[PDB]
Amino acid sequence: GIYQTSNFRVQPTESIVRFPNITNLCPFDEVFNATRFASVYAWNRKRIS
Amino acid sequence: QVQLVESGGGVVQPGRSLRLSCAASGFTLSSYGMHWVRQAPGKGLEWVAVISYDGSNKYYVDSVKGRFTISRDNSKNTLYLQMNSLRAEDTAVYYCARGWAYWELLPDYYYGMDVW
Repeated sequence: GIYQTSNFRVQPTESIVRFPNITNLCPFDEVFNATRFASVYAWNRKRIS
Repeated sequence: QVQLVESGGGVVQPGRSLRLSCAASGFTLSSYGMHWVRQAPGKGLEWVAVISYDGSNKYYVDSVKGRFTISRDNSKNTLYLQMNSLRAEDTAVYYCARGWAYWELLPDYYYGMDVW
């Protein structure tokens, strides 16, 4: 006669991830490589967003 | 070139009012502080008033409190001193000075008046 035993499936080989590009960086060099610094008392308070 | 023009000088009846004008060329007043210094013949220089780069606060000397006013205009790059209720001891030569900038961050009670 005819009978059914089970199923068969192909497995994926690798994985890939994508994202909308990386051009939009936070300005960080101007803080680390700054022309001048702040004093021991008082300090500049910068906001990054 | 950094050049400052002091105009409006004159001799007026005591107790009257007059407005002194200063012209700044080569830079912008909005980023710097100004000093007004008077010097009488036969005497030493006498500090009068200052204006900060941001215009948040104003300081005068005790001899000029409540009688003169200082003002600035960023649009035309012009500096105005309002002299009111003049007294005979005010005979001096007034100089308009330029102080350091917020461009160069320095501690409080700022240091200024390097060229005028």
